[PDB]
Amino acid sequence: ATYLIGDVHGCYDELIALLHKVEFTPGKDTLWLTGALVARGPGSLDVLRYVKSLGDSVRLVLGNHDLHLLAVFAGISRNKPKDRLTPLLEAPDADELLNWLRRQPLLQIDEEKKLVMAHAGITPQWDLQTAKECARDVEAVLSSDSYPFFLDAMYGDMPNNWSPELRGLGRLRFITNAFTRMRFCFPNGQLDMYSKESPEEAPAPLKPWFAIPGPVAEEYSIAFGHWASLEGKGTPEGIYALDTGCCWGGTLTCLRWEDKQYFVQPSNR
Ligand SMILES: [Mn+2]
Repeated sequence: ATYLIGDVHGCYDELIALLHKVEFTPGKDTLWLTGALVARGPGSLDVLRYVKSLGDSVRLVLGNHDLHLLAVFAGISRNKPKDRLTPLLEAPDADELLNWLRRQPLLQIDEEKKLVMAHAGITPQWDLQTAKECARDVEAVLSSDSYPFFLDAMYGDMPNNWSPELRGLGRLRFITNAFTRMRFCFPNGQLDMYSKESPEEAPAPLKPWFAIPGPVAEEYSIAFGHWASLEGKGTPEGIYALDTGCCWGGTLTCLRWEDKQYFVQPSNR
């Protein structure tokens, strides 16, 4: 069986309870995770240890909070108390865990399921080939010895319009924003980096990225997390918003792909 779970945010207890609910069995089952494994919840260390231990039985994409953790680990950004990352950062195996984390993909594709996963979704300005190339480019910088330099470069809100002519810092910043921070688009597909509200409570003319027809969403199902205020509702057919706010007191959601059956674990906070 194939299980997809939204943002875990250090909610180790809930993640394990949900996986026991569906009797998740590595070697028979595969787990997809939308990213943002760490921060805010209490058990980022346990979560990272477990997800890494799953090996090929898990397909992860990196989210914004995962990249922020890597920035903190590398001395690029300051640790925020509210993220509750200190046990993980102080762990004797922190090097092993984070060197594994930074090597994980930004994008997962299963052609037989016609299923695409990324943390924030797929911008309507990307076709599939472009999404693949951009994921590969950023993954190449994250997997390199020089990854702290990219992490430092990644911060910024412009450019917010994709073009194949984008080069350098702006290209990497846009790619990172599209994969890990995207929510709302302008009608022409341009990213808005500021509004984080639910679609109905958003100011015009902003629309959800998935409300603009894109070449990928026309051919593939897309699963994503990130957008907690969405509450996993309000999406079109073929779009799966899995982040239901576990660390914020909501729920952890798990979708079984074969029958599109949902399983929910209440938050413990
Ligand atoms: Mn999140």
